[PDB]
Parts: sequence; structure tokens; C-alpha cells
Amino acid sequence: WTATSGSCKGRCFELQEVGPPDCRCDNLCKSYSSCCHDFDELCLKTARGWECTKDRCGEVRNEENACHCSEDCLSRGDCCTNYQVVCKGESHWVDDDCEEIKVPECPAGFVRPPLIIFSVDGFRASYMKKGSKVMPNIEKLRSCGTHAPYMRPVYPTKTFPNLYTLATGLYPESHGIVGNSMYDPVFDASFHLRGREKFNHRWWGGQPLWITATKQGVRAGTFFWSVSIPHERRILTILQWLSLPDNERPSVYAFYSEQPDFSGHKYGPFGPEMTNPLREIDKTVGQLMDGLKQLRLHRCVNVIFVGDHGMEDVTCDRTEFLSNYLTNVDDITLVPGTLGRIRAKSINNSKYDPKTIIAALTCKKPDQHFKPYMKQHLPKRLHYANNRRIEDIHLLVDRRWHVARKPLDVYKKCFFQGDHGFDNKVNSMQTVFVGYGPTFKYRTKVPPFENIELYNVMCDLLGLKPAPNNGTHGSLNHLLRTNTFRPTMPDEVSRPNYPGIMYLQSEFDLGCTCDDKVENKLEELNKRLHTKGSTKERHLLYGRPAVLYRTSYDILYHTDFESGYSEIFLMPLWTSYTISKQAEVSSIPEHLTNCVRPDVRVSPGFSQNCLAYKNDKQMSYGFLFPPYLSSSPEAKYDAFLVTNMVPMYPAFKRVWAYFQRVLVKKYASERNGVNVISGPIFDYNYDGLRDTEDEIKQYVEGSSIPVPTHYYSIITSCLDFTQPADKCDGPLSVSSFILPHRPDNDESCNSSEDESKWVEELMKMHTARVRDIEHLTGLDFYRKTSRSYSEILTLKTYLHTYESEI
Ligand SMILES: *[C@@H]1O[C@H](CO)[C@@H](O[C@@H]2O[C@H](CO)[C@@H](O[C@@H]3O[C@H](CO[C@H]4O[C@H](CO)[C@@H](O)[C@H](O[C@H]5O[C@H](CO)[C@@H](O)[C@H](O)[C@@H]5O[C@H]5O[C@H](CO)[C@@H](O)[C@H](O)[C@@H]5O)[C@@H]4O)[C@@H](O)[C@H](O[C@H]4O[C@H](CO)[C@@H](O)[C@H](O)[C@@H]4O[C@H]4O[C@H](CO)[C@@H](O)[C@H](O)[C@@H]4O)[C@@H]3O)[C@H](O)[C@H]2NC(C)=O)[C@H](O)[C@H]1NC(C)=O
Ligand SMILES: Cc1cc(C)c(C(C)(C)CCOC(=O)C(C)(C)C)c(O)c1
Ligand SMILES: [Ca+2]
Ligand code: NA
Ligand code: NA
Ligand SMILES: [Zn+2]
Repeated sequence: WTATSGSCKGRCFELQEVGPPDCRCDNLCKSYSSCCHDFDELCLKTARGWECTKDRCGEVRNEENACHCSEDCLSRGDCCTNYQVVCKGESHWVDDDCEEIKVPECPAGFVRPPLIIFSVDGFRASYMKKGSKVMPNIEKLRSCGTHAPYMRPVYPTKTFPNLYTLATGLYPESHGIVGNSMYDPVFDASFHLRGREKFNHRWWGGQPLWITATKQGVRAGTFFWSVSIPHERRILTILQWLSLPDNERPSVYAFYSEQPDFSGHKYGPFGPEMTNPLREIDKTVGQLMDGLKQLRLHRCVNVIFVGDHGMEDVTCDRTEFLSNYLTNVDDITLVPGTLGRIRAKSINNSKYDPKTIIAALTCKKPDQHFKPYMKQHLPKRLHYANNRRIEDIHLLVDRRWHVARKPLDVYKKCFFQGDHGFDNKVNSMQTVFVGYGPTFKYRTKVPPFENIELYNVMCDLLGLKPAPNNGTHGSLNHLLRTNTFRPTMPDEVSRPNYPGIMYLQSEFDLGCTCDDKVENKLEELNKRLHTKGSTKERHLLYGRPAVLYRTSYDILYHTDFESGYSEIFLMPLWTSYTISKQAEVSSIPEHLTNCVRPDVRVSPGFSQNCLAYKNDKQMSYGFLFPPYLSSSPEAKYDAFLVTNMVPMYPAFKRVWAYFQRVLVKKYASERNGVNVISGPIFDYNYDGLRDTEDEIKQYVEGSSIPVPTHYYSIITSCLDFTQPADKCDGPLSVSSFILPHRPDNDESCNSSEDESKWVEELMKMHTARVRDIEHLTGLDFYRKTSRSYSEILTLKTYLHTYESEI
């Protein structure tokens, strides 16, 4: 109930929330069906439209009018945004040359540059170039301020997950808004775009920027707008708030536009109908900047122009139907469209089986346009598993397509030409970022980055301490003239042991054999020097990784590679090696096919054993430093040490062997050498974070050898590829992956073919940031370079996407 009989007089667009049942006068009262009886009359005036005309200049004030052109309007803060242009001879902001804003130029009483976030739904990144001719205000922001060529949304590339990620810095699995539609099995409640459940605060996790600001005494404008409030009124309300007395005035403001998404769904991303929505958004930017100019705030405010996601061409005819795969289609509930999520229709049905559903959906039709995954097997870069609202079965749908349960859902539940939601590396899903104002840089292009990083920067712009989030604070310092956040590298928690030769061969009873016993003064000294680290500068290029948790581990040096060997997990945490452009690939010699060698620096008790692999009929092993890339026949023996061995399913060894034997040398040829760091990952609870020893669900049969969920590699070279990776003077270039360690290659429909036709495709799908590997391993990389720390933070957030040019 709401007592709608109260009044909005003197309260229009009031900032504090009045609790039930008193009626409301704020931005969102319409959405809550709670506005006072007189809200439209007093607060949504429309008389005489939105623009001054020559004949209104100097007019006697009529409070009925939507905005004013009377001589008192500037003191009242309610002029039409074009007032000074029409009545006072001024220029539109867009017509002024851009001039660097070196310092804020703010009116007296302003404690900090205000932040205005101007958000656009469905604004695909390529609109900034493709629509530039019809968006002069936006083009001026972009060209004169700081801009990225695009900004990467979060998965799923839907509106509410992305808007809330912008506001919180968190992945959807952490903030809880994992889709526009959700079922939470603990609440037994459904969240939808339609209806009241979505208003319950229990859905909304983390801490959004307006709450961060408020808790730290920085006032925020009301954070969002009821859809029926016209854009012109939203801009006028923001400008009105900016004229409040100092003690009452917000420091952070948000505008949101439902366009171009609304038309893009109807017309497709480049429908000819799309020009007009782009012009109308540009005109709204122009109203804002003109309004700011009138208030003398156009060289004071920081403006962020940012979108939530792009828009792809999708039509009704490109729909896959689960009814063409499943016999039991009425026993499941599907959340449909550009992603699929499947769960049992009834919790009382004991004949629901997820394995049979996945199997029936796997590589069943030649051009099949979706792929099923259990959620833990989704690419780790999606960070889309650790929430009870994310169903165990997920369908990744190809761009341009939909999935639905049955055909009747598509015509009795056609018209649309655009949609979004797909994998957040897809080019059509990328969106926009421009920052303009005194705290942003001038005429500066920055590389693409992810929208999870912006919350920290918005906090930086407001002088706020961010709530804990998934950005990497400092990684976006290059967007900023001032207010940078200067992080310190985390402290190493565990220091390594450096074992020498401590064990004789016969102390080992590992069940391993090797044909290595065929036989000096200076030659033996030389190999003693390798074991003490004499080649470590060549193979450990950026320092050893720091271990940021408590554990017991050994550094092991070799001619061709260096490792940090865990005494607890019985394998390396990391193995580091450099491969020059000139390196040569060799075979594993016949007499060494099954060679595994005890490591006389590591006790039998802290070693793997070969008998466990013999007896585990599902599990084989591989090596982290590749035997194929040994520098000499003699150095090759080091690659068969038991301290370089890791458990690998035979299906995964197909993938791993091709990467090691073919791809590493390809990357070294293309990049002028590469440095590789490889290792295992254990994430059995799919939380994106390193497992402790007691979270491990699978061991090599009969042993304490834990089985990795994933294997990673970080592949670094010189950004200026005229310098070899091992003699690089400047910025670095990286690409990395986190490959699922699976017992089959059912993900790869073409896996019966030669690895050359499918392995690299698999690897590209599981591309990763160095930071993702950091979270999964408790390691900290790039500790010793000549590069600034914020630059290394940006390198660690880089994702190699393999999409062609935007
Ligand atoms: C991205 O960044 C985010 C933010 O930094 C990272 O998420 C953090 O990671 C931590 C580890 O996973 C996690 O820490 C836990 O917090 C528990 C208290 O949680 C509440 O309080 C906080 C603070 O206000 C709040 O933010 C939380 O919000 C979560 O839960 C609510 C529901 O109440 C949701 O609305 C909200 O969206 C969010 O859910 C998300 O996180 C939870 C986990 O908290 C997931 O389950 C969800 O799926 C979703 O992802 C909460 O309101 C605290 O109790 C935990 O402590 C346990 O474990 C530690 C281990 O150190 C142990 O010491 C304790 O004994 C304790 O164990 C006991 O509980 C166990 C579980 O029941 C039990 O088995 C034991 O036997 C014990 O009884 C723990 O500290 C932190 O909450 C989240 N924060 C957020 C916002 O998500 C994220 O990791 C980053 N991602 C990556 C990849 O880097
Ligand atoms: C301060 C501030 C900051 C940010 C980032 C926004 C945006 C633009 C992104 C929108 C957030 O809306 C959400 O989160 C929903 C709850 C509506 C899904 C805002 O309104 C206000
Ligand atoms: Ca984990
Ligand atoms: Na085996
Ligand atoms: Na396959
Ligand atoms: Zn949309």
C-alpha cells in the first residue's frame, strides 16, 4: 500500500527515499507504483517542449513550462539547455574547439570534480566509427578525451548483469545477477524483468557505487530512472541537482538510455532504422554538455560515456530446438535465447539425469549452433559457475543464433532482428568507453579493457575506497591524468628451498625405469653450474613467481628450464623456460619413450611414482617442460625427471603434446622467441580460486598425487618483435590459456581428426588473462621486470581474443 494522497510540491526528484506508505517523488517512483498523486503535474512538465526559441528569450517566468528562457532561469538552475545559445549569443559545446583540461576549472564551493556516468544500452563498439558522422557530440568526447577502441562486457552479455557489473566491479557469479531471468533454489524464488521480485534486495550482492559513495559521505544522485521519464527531463534533473547548495549537491550522477538497444532488437545492429536512435542519443549528449557549459561546469565534471554490451544480427529462423535432440524435452526447464540454462522441471523426478542430457546435446548435428557444458567446464575466462542461480547445464550458443525448447516457444510465446547475450569475447558484443574531463587524459587512446575494471576508477575519481571487487586496481592508471592508485606488489608469503643433491638412486622405489646409464672434468663442472642456476637468466626472464600462500616448495634448476616444485602437491606449481626463434624441435628418442628418472634433489617421500600411473587405467602422464624442445641430447634427460611429470588423461595428452611439439615452436617463430610458464590448476569447487589440499576430489589411483582440473601456460615475448624475447628493452606482449584437463575431447566435435584441425581452436576458446591464472594458483608473476608496476597490471589483465579486427 501507498498513501498516494501526499504531495510532490517542493519535492520533485527528491534525493532521499521516503519509505512506505508515504508517497514518493523520486526518479524511480513510477517503477514502484508509488508516486504522489501530483507527480506528473508538478514534476513531469512538458509545456512548450525542451528548447528555447528567439521569442521566449527574456520571457516572464511561467512555472508550467518544461524548462525556462526567462532572465532568472540561470539563478534558478532550470533553463532549457540551449538557453545561452539562443538567447545570449553563446556557441553549442560541440562547436567549440577542444582545449586541454589540465586542471579542474570548477565554480567556488565544488570540493571535487563531479562524476557523470552517461550509459547507453546496446551501444555496440563499432558504432563509434560507423556512426561518427551522425554523432558529433559523442565524436568530440571520444576524440578530445580518453577512449578505448572497445570495452569488453561480462558474460552473459545481457543488460542487468552488465549494468550491475559496471556498478560493482564484480563478475555476475559474485554479484548474483547471473541473467535477466533467474531461479534461486534456496529462496525458491524467480527473478524476472517483469514484476516485483526483482525489487527485493536479496538478489543484489556486492556493493554498488552509489552505496560505496554514500557510506563514505559522498552524495549520489538517484541511481536509475523509470523508463517513462523522457531523456530531456533526466538531463534537466541532473543539471538541476548540480545547482543545489554545496552541502546538498551530489558528487556522482547517472544518466541511462534504453537506446540504441530498443531499436537494435527490432532492426538489427546496422538496420537503416538505427541512424535515428544514434542521432537522438547524440542530441541528448549535446543537451548535457550545453547544460554543463551554461553552469560553467564543462571543464570541471568528469563524464564517462559507457555501454553495457553490443548487438548481433539474430532472426527467428536461426533457432535450434532442444525438441530435435532430447527424447525427454518436457522433463526439463530451459532458460532460452542467446545462452541456455537447463535444470530438471521437477525436483521429485528421480529419472532426471544430467549426463544423458549433455550426451544427447553433444555433437549430434554437423553444423550444430550451440555447445553444451557442465558449468565447471565452461572457459574459465567467463567466470560463470560459482553461483547456485547458475544451472549446472549450460549451452554456449553461437553468435547469430538462439536456442529454444520447442518451436511453439518461438511463435506462440517473426519480428526481431537483433539480440545479445553471447560469449563476451564476440566482436559484436563489445561496447564503448570514453572518459572526458580534467581527471582523464587528453586525446589519448587506451587499449581495450574489461568493464569489471571501471568501478575502481570511478572510486578513484570520487576519492572513494572501493569495496572488494574483481578489477585489478591500478591496471587502468594509464586512462588518468591524476588520482592514480599506486599499488604495491603483494608480499611473498612462502620462501623456496634450494635443494642440492641429497639422495642416492637406490633410495627410490618408484617403479620407474630409464635407459640413462651410459657414460668429463670441465663438462661435469658445466652441468653442475646448470643445476645451481647458471642458465636461470635465460629461462626465468621476469623473476620467479611469488607464492602468496603458506606452502613448502623447492626451486629446481636445469639447463633448459626452472621450476617451483611443490612438496605438498608432488608436482611443479610453475615451470619456466625460454624458446628462441632459432630453437629446434627434436623427437623423444626411442630408448627414452617410457623414461622417468628419480630426482636426487627431492626425497622419495615427496616424489610421484610410476607404479601409480601403471595401475590407474584411466590416467597417464605428461611433462611440463617439453622433451621435444631440449637444447641437446644430454639436456633432454632432465625433461624426464619425476619432478617434471604431471598426471594427464590420454585424451588430454593429445592436446598437450601438440601444444608442446608444434605450437610452442610456432609461437617462437612468430614472436621472435617466447618465454613459457606452464603448470597445473586445481579448482574442484569452480570458484576461480586456488584449491587447498583438502578440496581435491580426485587423485591418481592409490596415491596422494592430486589430479589438476586445468593446465595453464603464460607465453610472453617482446611487444617490439624486432627484439628477441630474451633481450627485450620495452613493453611485453602476452597470451595465455587455462585448458580444462578432461578425460575426453567431447568439447571438440572434430577431435577424431589430426590435432592440426582442432587443438589450436580449443586453446583459443580457453584463452585467459594472467590475472585469472593468478587467482587460480596463488602465484604472482612478472615480479622483476624493468617496467612500471601499473603497466605490468595492465599486461596481467590482457586477454588475447583471436577475434579479427573490430
Ligand atoms: C571477485 O571478487 C569477489 C569480492 O572480493 C570475491 O568474492 C569473495 O570471495 C570470498 C571467497 O569465496 C568470500 O569470502 C567468504 O565470505 C563469507 C561471508 O559472506 C557474506 O559476507 C560478505 C561481506 O559483506 C558478502 O559480500 C557476501 O555476499 C555473498 O553472498 C550473498 C548471499 O548472502 C550474495 O548476495 C552475494 O552476491 C555474495 O555471493 C557470492 O559469494 C558467496 C560466498 O560468500 C558464494 O557462495 C555465491 O555463490 C556468490 O559467488 C556474504 O553475504 C564467509 O563466511 C566465508 O568464510 C568461510 O570460509 C572461510 C575460508 O577462509 C573460513 O575461514 C570460514 O570458516 C568460513 O567457513 C564456514 O563456512 C563454510 C561455507 O558455509 C563451511 O563449509 C565451513 O565449514 C564454515 O562454517 C568467506 O570469507 C566473499 O564473501 C566473496 N565476496 C563476494 C562479494 O562475492 C571473488 O572471489 C572474486 N573472484 C575471483 C575469481 O577472484
Ligand atoms: C552511481 C551509478 C553507477 C553506475 C555504474 C550506474 C549504471 C549506469 C551502470 C547503471 C547501474 O544499474 C544497475 O546496476 C541496475 C541495478 C539498474 C541493474 C548507475 O546508474 C549509477
Ligand atoms: Ca577453488
Ligand atoms: Na595409467
Ligand atoms: Na570430440
Ligand atoms: Zn537488449
